Amino acid sequence: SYQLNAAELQALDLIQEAFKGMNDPMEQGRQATSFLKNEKSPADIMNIMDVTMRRFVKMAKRLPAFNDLSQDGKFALLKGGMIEMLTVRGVRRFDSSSGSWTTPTLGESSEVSINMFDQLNADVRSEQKMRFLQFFKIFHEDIRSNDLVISMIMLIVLFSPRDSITDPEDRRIIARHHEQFSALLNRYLESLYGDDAHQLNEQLPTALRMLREISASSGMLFLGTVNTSEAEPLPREFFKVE
Amino acid sequence: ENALLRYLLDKDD
Ligand SMILES: C[C@H](CCC[C@H](C)C(=O)O)[C@H]1CC[C@H]2C3=CC[C@H]4CC(=O)CC[C@]4(C)[C@H]3CC[C@]12C
Repeated sequence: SYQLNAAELQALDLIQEAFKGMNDPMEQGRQATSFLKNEKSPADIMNIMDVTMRRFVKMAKRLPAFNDLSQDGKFALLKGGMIEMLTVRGVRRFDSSSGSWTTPTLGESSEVSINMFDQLNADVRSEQKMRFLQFFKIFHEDIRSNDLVISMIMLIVLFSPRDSITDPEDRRIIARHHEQFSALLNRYLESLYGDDAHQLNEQLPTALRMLREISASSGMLFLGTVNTSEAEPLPREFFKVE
Repeated sequence: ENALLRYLLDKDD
């Protein structure tokens, strides 16, 4: 009844396959050095975000649903959804007790403090710090730590309609997958928790609207805080520094 | 114009 069928189990396996690489170790370099640095600057935070952003691009290209889109459609989705996806990764990797984010391949010793916010754009940093903690707090402990749930939330975020997308076929594909991954997440949660999953399903829209709010208010967070020669270019396409 | 994002999206990984 609530147990997953073969088609649902297959959909989940495909998702897990696409995300292979997300939790891999970092090669020696600028980004890894920034993550291991005890005293991190805003540029170091940008260097760290670069790793996750690149990995999101790689994941998306491994998903058959994504490759049904035109190249412009793909671009529009990644551009529109990246900050929300990063925020969801943030929820997966955050610890309220230590007040910090960690990465799966490295001990909990290496981390990024929630207080990194305090070095960013003074006009908006305190509000963004509050928004992230507020968003984190809505999640049940065992839901935020579930890689499949997090992966599905990321995919629902990615496959969200954008007014930037005009192509009729792309728009159809995006809407279809938004509903597909939403339905799959609900079925997955029902398979684990039965009727208790109904309450979690009802919270999905709350999560999505809060994510959108975070994305819509984060764009100037790094303004005036970074020397471009010290920060990876990819995150600077999403967060204006000058 | 998000040139690097586009480049990464369109490359052969
Ligand atoms: C998930 C990540 C730490 C782990 C990185 C590592 C490479 C990995 O993905 O395993 C943290 C570090 C900095 C965090 C943010 C910076 C800007 C802020 C700006 C906001 O207001 C939303 C949250 C956001 C994007 C968080 C998300 C989680 C991040 C990327």
